[PDB]
Amino acid sequence: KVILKIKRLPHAQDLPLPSYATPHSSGLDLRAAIEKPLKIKPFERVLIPTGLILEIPEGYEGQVRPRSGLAWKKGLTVLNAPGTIDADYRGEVKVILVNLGNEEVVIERGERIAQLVIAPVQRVEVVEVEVSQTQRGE
Amino acid sequence: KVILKIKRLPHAQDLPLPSYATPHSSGLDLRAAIEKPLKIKPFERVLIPTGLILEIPEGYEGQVRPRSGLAWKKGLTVLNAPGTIDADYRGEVKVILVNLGNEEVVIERGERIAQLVIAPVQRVEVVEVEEVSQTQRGE
Amino acid sequence: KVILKIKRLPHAQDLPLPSYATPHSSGLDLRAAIEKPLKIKPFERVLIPTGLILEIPEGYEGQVRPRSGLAWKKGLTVLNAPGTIDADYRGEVKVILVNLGNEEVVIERGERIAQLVIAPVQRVEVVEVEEVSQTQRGEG
Ligand SMILES: O=c1ccn([C@H]2C[C@H](O)[C@@H](COP(=O)(O)O)O2)c(=O)[nH]1
Ligand SMILES: O=c1ccn([C@H]2C[C@H](O)[C@@H](COP(=O)(O)O)O2)c(=O)[nH]1
Ligand SMILES: O=c1ccn([C@H]2C[C@H](O)[C@@H](COP(=O)(O)O)O2)c(=O)[nH]1
Ligand SMILES: [Mg+2]
Ligand SMILES: [Mg+2]
Repeated sequence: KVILKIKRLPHAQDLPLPSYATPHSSGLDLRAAIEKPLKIKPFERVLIPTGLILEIPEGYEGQVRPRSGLAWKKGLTVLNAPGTIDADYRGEVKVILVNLGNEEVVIERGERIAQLVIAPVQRVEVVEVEVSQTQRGE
Repeated sequence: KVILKIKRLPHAQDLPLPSYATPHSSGLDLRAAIEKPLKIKPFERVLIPTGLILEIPEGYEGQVRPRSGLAWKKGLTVLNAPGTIDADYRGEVKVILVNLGNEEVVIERGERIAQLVIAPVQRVEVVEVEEVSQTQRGE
Repeated sequence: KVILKIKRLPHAQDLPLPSYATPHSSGLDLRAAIEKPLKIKPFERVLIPTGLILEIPEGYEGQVRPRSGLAWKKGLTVLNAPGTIDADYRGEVKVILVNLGNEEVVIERGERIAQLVIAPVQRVEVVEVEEVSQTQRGEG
């Protein structure tokens, strides 16, 4: 099985480890490692720190995906979804939440704001050609 | 060879089954299983039912992705894209469309509003460490 | 061995070929093969040509993913992210940008606007059933 090393920064010690809700969940939940609650006005973005520093193994990546509950109930989503967490990233993972609703939103301390999904990547060799004909065409 | 079991709810029994458009398309067509045409004002979001209950096989997941056509022509996109459909999900798959254009948009009966891509997802074993490896890109 | 084949058009012959910024980078750089800068009005979308024509291997696909820096510093993103590039696509790949910030953005010619990630896609056979297996998650 693939192992995922996670190191909890000072502002993520009291919060629980990212875990799977169900034995067939696709991703681990990400929490807002914030001090005081955060107020997100409509139509602007906010950089929320998670307090996690991960070692994603070779051949795999991390994807910061939105939470379906926060998206429908409050109009909140991850701006750059799917956030590409490269396997060689050693800094603090951060989530860019943006409010596409027309009404104020508040994110509390330790609230699940996104989900990190670990998936295999295919690194391709790039060659320039001068392509095959298909039925889909252009 | 992998199979996908789909149960069509009564409001999706008349609509056609999800099918790959081309012999090498990546996703299935997701249709709005609604009776009346839906109007989405600018900056509005709607939860549209598909009438579909999926049996995504173990080791694979479902991703609700936006349509390139509706995105450019009208500004419609999936709010939680890529919408994660877990393998053990037995509920009715729903789609959250948001109108990020400047005009009102109408979603008609059984209209292609998203695409569902089946892709392999990797279950990992979470392990907490006190130090990570120093690496090229750094922070 | 996996191989991605790219045919470049005249308006994208001077840009560097899409490559990985780091040996462990997930996605290739996608650049705007345009002429003049782009007047990105807030809350407006645009269709940018890259000048690339790809031949993705069967069972694989390409994904247009937003850049993190452009999303935080200027509020730009790919509207249809992730942009599904089908394996049988033989046309020019285009990127749909959109401004979600409160300032106008200027897009330079050849500037990195998104990343292209190659990932394996699984073809599946749609067999309609009258019952799905019971799980612990249940009907969510
Ligand atoms: O939502 C996100 C997306 C990317 N990241 C990380 C993952 C990568 O190491 C960098 C991307 O830096 P770049 O200059 O865009 O290649 O940011 C993040 O922390 N949160
Ligand atoms: O756009 C979406 C995203 C998720 N779902 C389904 C698939 C997931 O297993 C359930 C539960 O979502 P959750 O991430 O646990 O809030 O919702 C959906 O029907 N449509
Ligand atoms: O962001 C994107 C998404 C799709 N495309 C292209 C490549 C895909 O094979 C086609 C899909 O177009 P469609 O008419 O939705 O099937 O569009 C693109 O150039 N940029
Ligand atoms: Mg098109
Ligand atoms: Mg950065």
